[PDB]
Amino acid sequence: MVTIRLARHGAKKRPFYQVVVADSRNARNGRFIERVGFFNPIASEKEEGTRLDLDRIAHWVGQGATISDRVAALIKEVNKAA
Amino acid sequence: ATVNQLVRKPRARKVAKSNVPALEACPQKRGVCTRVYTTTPKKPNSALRKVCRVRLTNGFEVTSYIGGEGHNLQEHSVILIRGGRVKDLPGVRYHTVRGALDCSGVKDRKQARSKYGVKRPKA
Amino acid sequence: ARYLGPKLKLSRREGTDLFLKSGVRAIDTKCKIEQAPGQHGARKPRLSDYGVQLREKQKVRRIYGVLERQFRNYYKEAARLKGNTGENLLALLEGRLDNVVYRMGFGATRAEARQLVSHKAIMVNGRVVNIASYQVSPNDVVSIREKAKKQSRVKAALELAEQREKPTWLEVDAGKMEGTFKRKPERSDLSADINEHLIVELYSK
Amino acid sequence: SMQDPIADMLTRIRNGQAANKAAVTMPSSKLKVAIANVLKEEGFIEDFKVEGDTKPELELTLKYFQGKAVVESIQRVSRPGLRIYKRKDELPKVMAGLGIAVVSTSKGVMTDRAARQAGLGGEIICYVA
Amino acid sequence: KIRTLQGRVVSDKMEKSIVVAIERFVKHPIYGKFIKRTTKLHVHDENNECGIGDVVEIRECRPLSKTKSWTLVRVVEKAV
Amino acid sequence: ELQEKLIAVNRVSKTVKGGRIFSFTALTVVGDGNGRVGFGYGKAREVPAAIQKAMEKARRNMINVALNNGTLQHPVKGVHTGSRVFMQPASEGTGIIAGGAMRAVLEVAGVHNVLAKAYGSTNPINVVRATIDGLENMNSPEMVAAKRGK
RNA sequence: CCCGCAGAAGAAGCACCGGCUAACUCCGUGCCAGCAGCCGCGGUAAUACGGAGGGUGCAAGCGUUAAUCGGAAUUACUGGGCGUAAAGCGCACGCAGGCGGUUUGUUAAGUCAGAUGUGAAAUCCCCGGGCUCAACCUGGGAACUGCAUCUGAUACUGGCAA
RNA sequence: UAGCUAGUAGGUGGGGUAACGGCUCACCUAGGCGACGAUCCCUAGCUGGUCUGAGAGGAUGACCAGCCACACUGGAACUGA
Ligand SMILES: [Mg+2]
Ligand SMILES: [Mg+2]
Ligand SMILES: [Mg+2]
Ligand SMILES: [Mg+2]
Ligand SMILES: [Mg+2]
Ligand SMILES: [Mg+2]
Ligand SMILES: [Mg+2]
Ligand SMILES: [Mg+2]
Ligand SMILES: [Mg+2]
Ligand SMILES: [Mg+2]
Ligand SMILES: [Mg+2]
Ligand SMILES: [Mg+2]
Ligand SMILES: [Mg+2]
Ligand SMILES: [Mg+2]
Ligand SMILES: [Mg+2]
Ligand SMILES: [Mg+2]
Repeated sequence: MVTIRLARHGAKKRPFYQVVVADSRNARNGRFIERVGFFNPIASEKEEGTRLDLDRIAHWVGQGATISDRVAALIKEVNKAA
Repeated sequence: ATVNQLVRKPRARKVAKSNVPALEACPQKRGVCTRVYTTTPKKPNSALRKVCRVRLTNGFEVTSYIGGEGHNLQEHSVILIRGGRVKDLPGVRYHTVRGALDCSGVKDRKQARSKYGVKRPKA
Repeated sequence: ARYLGPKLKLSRREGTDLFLKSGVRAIDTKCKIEQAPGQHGARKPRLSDYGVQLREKQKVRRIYGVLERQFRNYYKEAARLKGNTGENLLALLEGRLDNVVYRMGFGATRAEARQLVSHKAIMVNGRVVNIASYQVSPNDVVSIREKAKKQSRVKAALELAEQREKPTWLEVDAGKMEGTFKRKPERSDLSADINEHLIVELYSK
Repeated sequence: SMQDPIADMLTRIRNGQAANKAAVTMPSSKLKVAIANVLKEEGFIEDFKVEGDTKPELELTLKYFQGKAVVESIQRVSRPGLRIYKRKDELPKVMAGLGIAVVSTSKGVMTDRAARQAGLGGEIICYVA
Repeated sequence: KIRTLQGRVVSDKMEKSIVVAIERFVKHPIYGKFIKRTTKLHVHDENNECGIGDVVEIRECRPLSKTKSWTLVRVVEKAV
Repeated sequence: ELQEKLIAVNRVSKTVKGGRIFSFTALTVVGDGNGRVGFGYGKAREVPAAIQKAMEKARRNMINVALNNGTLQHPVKGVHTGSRVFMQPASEGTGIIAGGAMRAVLEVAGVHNVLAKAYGSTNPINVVRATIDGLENMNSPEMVAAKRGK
């Protein structure tokens, strides 16, 4: 089944995840269906750090995708509306 | 000339015959000293140039130059050779890495020691 | 990485003061400058276009105490950036911290000014920056760390700093030993005796 | 052989011109004309003239400004051996802009300034300057 | 029609084993001159009806044989 | 704005009963920096004698060139003997990039921002020259309308 | 990452200097020993061998070899040549092939226009953002010069007609 | 290397596969390919892209990603979505 998860395109000791929709069987940083956000866990308090096109994530889940454990947290950490 | 012509038979780029079959593009090759000659150079020059015919790891037998002043290399010595002709000695197209394998470095050299393979003398 | 060698020798070969003993005395002499950079310096270097073209960039280089690799990369950056390649090059060369430290008087010569940088005796917008090539941008604010303030060097430093024509693109205290890179120096600031277009040519072919 | 008249035009001109020849004539055709047009309308010749009926005869009046000829260079570009076609964005400009390039389009034989403004492109018959 | 092809017959002499030539001009990718690059296609035509020399209109179907993926649609002209 | 430079200086031999008698040649360029350039040759049994004798020849034998700002209007081709040259306006990046030899004529002649290149034989006497003629033939970015207009 | 501690304390090498090519002298040697990317250096004053002093270039690298493209317009499509330098078949006829005068009609394949879809992300490039700088990381554009479908335009080319 | 081809090319029916299909069979037709380079021989995983070049090009296919293919060699199928 398709899933939404974090690819780790970071850089030794300073990760920076892409969040993607893809065939759950493929490699973490492998073939994917569409990108749907990102997640800098070293965002720093300055500005940005977890942009996340919700209305797509919505589409796929609607089409049966599962979500990660971490991503799930990000969606319920983005709050959702504000 | 003609467009048609080029169409039928495209322009072809001549391929590059190497000047040093150190086989397969290799930085250098190991080999064993078949003979340790010393012959004399071509037209203008006149000398007793040291060389050595060398059976290479890859089968090629090749005559290689021995750079420097004085060397201890005899039959059966195992050496390393690199690209580098010697115009004077037609036929010679490779040099021998002084201070490699059984090849000694040049005795006493002070200038340009890394060529000729000489340790930084205990200053 | 740092030149490190007898430094007047340089100016002598370049034929001009590169301000590397900068400190006290001026208009050299008490040195020998000019007529014998070596054992054949007495001789006239009737020299190629390549030679003149070489020594110019060499001069500029010996000046900011930059080695070839970095200098090349300056040049490349310059060229990338729109504007007169040669001017941009000069710009970049000034944006160097170490330079904008000697240039605010905090250091006798750029060499000294740099020792300060590497010895964590400077702070941009508050924070310590100890890397000589830290590029400094408009409105920046380079101060001396409280720790070791008005200590030896930095005094006389800020002193004859005023003997010098004295900048314009940067306003600078002297009590606090802070100061503000106000704007990127224009062509017309600095120069006269330096010929970009040559050292653009050297690196063109 | 006759095979490429349009070059023959371009040439009978180029030549006569270099021969400070007043006029110059040749077998005519729908096509020769449309170009003789652009050539006049862009002021590289005085005026043309087609005098016949069964065996038409294009005739061009040449120009000379200073002492020179006005047409400083006239070359084919497309040709039977090798046709050239350019899209609008890929149309060529002669002498940076001075002088012109004759291009035939689905809306007739016009200059490059022209076809460019017309937003289209076609076969680039010849260059002139 | 989701596209169609024209092309001249070339070979009619076989129980529905019709083969049609298709002729395009194409800019030489290297020397700019335009040349004729032909295509042959094995096309089905139930109850054999076209004839050598016929121009014909053609459409791409599924496999009617290791060779055939095209049935004909219409005929155009004859007795060349 | 005197502005002059020599491009090449060369030795040549004559050969007589008593041996080779040698001599030098000079190839120069002079321009005002605002159009107008000329080259001179002039040879002489010694070097300064030759370069001088050249600079002079170059003072006359000077043509002028319809610039357009610090650059050229349209791209131009030039060609004399074995030398065949080509140069282009170049909406000045910085500009002035060419084979020191026609950079010379370019530089002095006042063009400020071209890119140029020499094909065929790099023989100076014939490139600096294919380049002069090259600029010469180049026509006025408006006296093309003079040409036409009518 | 931050603070204290000691003492310049533990930290400079490699190639080159006849021309091309930035950098010159002495001593040894004497067509020897040897150098050499190319030219070419060595037989008594060698800036070219080897050593030294001096210098030039690069720097935790520096040289040598190997390897691709560049300069090479030296396979020339852009962009070349064949009287005498490499190059016109000893001559002709001619199949395929290429090319083909001039007019009108028609066709719309070539050609041209527009629209739509597609051209994975990364990479490259532009403007930013984050690691003391940088390399590195990252936002967003731009670009992917292509391909296909549809509809159009008919001057040129191709087809059909006369 | 100038000719190649008998399941060969097509048809009809039976069988077969998850599926169209000479996939297979039987029978019939005599076709199918080919100088716009088949056949034969030599070499080779393809691409995104990578280096170089002003471009056009040239050269290349490590590291990252996409596709294919292989799992001591040859041949087989079983289980199973
Ligand atoms: Mg370094
Ligand atoms: Mg020199
Ligand atoms: Mg040496
Ligand atoms: Mg001596
Ligand atoms: Mg080339
Ligand atoms: Mg040639
Ligand atoms: Mg001949
Ligand atoms: Mg003949
Ligand atoms: Mg016609
Ligand atoms: Mg992409
Ligand atoms: Mg930053
Ligand atoms: Mg027609
Ligand atoms: Mg069946
Ligand atoms: Mg090129
Ligand atoms: Mg197996
Ligand atoms: Mg099963």
